[PDB]
Amino acid sequence: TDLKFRVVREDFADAVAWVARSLPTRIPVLAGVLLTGTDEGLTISGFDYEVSAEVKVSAEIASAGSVLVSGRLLSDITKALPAKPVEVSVEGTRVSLTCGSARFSLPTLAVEDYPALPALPEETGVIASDLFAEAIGQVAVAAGRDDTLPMLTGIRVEISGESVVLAATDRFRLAVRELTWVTTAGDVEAAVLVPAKTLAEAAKAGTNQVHLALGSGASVGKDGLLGIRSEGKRSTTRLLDAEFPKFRQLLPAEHTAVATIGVAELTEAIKRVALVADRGAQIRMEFSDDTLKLSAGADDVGRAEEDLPVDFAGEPLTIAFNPTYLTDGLGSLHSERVTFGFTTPSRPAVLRPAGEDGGSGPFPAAKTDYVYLLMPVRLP
Amino acid sequence: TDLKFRVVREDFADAVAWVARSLPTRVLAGVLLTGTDEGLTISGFDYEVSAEVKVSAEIASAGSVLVSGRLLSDITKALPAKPVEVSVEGTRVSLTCGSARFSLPTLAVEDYPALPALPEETGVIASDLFAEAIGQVAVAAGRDDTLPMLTGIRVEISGESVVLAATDRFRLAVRELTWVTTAGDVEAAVLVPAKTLAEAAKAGNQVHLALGSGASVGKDGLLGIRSEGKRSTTRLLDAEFPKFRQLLPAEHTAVATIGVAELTEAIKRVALVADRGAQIRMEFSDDTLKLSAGADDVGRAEEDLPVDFAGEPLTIAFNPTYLTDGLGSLHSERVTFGFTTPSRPAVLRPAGEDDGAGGSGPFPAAKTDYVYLLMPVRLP
Amino acid sequence: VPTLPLVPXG
Amino acid sequence: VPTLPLVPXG
Ligand code: NA
Repeated sequence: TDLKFRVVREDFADAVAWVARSLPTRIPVLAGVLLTGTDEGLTISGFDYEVSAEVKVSAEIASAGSVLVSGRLLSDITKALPAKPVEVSVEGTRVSLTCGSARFSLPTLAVEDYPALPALPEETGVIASDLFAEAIGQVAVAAGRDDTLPMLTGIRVEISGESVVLAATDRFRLAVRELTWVTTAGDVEAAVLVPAKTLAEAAKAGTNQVHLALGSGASVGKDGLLGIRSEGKRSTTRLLDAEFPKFRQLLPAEHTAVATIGVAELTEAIKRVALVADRGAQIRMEFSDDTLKLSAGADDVGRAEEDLPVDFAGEPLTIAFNPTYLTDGLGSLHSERVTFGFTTPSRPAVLRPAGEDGGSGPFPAAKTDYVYLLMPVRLP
Repeated sequence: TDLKFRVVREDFADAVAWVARSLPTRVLAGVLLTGTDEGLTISGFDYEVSAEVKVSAEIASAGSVLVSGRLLSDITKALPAKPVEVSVEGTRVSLTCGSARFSLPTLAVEDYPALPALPEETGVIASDLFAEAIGQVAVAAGRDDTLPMLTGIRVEISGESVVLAATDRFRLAVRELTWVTTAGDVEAAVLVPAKTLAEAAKAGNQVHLALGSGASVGKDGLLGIRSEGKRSTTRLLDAEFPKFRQLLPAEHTAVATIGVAELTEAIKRVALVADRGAQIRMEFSDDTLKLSAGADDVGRAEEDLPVDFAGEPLTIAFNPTYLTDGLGSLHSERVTFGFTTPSRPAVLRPAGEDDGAGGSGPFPAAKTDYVYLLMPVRLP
Repeated sequence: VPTLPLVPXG
Repeated sequence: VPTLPLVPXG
């Protein structure tokens, strides 16, 4: 039966855009978008064996059916349609799309090799969408981006009943975000690894609570799939089958020096001094008294140094960092102040968000939901 | 004697960014800071383009110094909202502004060419007019150095009348305007590098153009441009511009008038399916314009638009980008097209309030201050 | 893709 | 450019 429907332009264009996000760059049928008109409305879906996205939109179905059409072209067309209802009609091998005085005739793709969407696993728990986007955004910045070390390209998701912990690392920084969710099924104790680029994109797209589907019982993760369910939206992501490194042991129990300072002021001053850093390699940080002196430079390009007042306890310390790793971390705190936890110039520094608010030390590690652990670079 | 001055940071960064805008890609890298009686002079040069700006500055010690252009610009952009002290020592230049401190190496001033003197002033034009008219014709200039004569904007002066023209062999843009002559009526023509001039014009007081006076016009081989505190020069092209005037049709066998925004949006919509964006088809007949593009392998598109049309039905095709370039350079609510055959140039001009209708024609060409002449492509 | 009848130039 | 003391990983 030939599909035929009318739909509101904004509803259609949004949904198609959303699906076309997780659509592959280039088997050519996989970049197709599937339109199915049902008794309830229009389903718009895309799948590429790794990631699937399905959205349900209101529509006036004059004639039920389905059709596969090129995903990119459909997205481009729908973004540029005028302020008029959209009417879609399949007639033979063509799909016709009319909107006001505009008429598009597109070839239909072949279904005979178009794979059915995977079923989502059973529900595991529910997170408010704004929290989910923040946490995922925070840890994703530390994820590795090199497919030759696949374990690093995932976000580690560990579940302990009502507690969820997200972690990511690329060997130079480690991001760890703890949060609370409401479990839906039974109380659950498992860990899973999810492709970070995918998961960060889904979270960043937005939702208005997010239902995560990893399964339940002791069978959590057995489908090898992360399902994400939202109002009118369903998506799946293939889990990563790779052992994640043991990161928790890297979080120091105490520090020999700590430092507290405004995020915005530090970030601005870093960027300013780093302008003269050779190939953006390193920025130097000297802590002493109530002063932090940043410095950077190169032989043939020039030198820079800048002073900032700081809340600093412990013995004077000079430690160096990759400026970008550093501002990446600062930028992901989402707080006014940052607290640095140090030991030596050769050992990881702890960045935690501070709130509005002594002695010689050593200093107990603060308890926070979020931490960014940054490896220093060697001073020349 | 070593240069040392305090300067307002906004004024300084603005000046540097203007000079650095006209800076060579790869010793001429540096910009020249010079402290005088009146204040601080900032300049750059690359044998082709010169740019010099004067800014107020508490000079504390006279001198001058050559410092890296891109670096000085980046640093000055990043400075805090505090005054900037600059001081020269040895082969280093120091720059402090509040808490931040910079030390750049100086470059060898010995080999740095002096800025050429600007020619005698020829005329004066309002800034907004100058920016509009250059912007309007620059869109048609050639961008390929194998045909140097096409990479210029032709500037023909006859008394108070200035004609601007540019072409890339596919479209031709001509803009007439009137200015004030400062040294008696002159009759000459020069060819100025399009890209340079368009950048100068894109950068509100008044614009004084200097090419010399009397019969010595263009003899310096330089275009001087002066506004308050700003001086710049551009080497002229000694390439021979083709005769363009004879290309403007005296009459048309068909004329069409339509809204610019409505047509531009419909073109960009329809051309979404066009192969390589090679062409869009325009069918005029009766009271309707039908645009169409694409083929049945990727997809077809068409769209009808109400048009004010006179003459026999006509189907003509264009490069859609060349077409929207022309439409977007008209700056009027409506466009009037003047046609002859499908394989001869089409005139695009701002519609007047008379434009719209009836008659079989032929139709005499309108007198307008602006015209964009576009070569069609052949229909298949 | 003809050119404008520029002389010379086409 | 030392790495984090991840075990394994460095
Ligand atoms: Na005709």
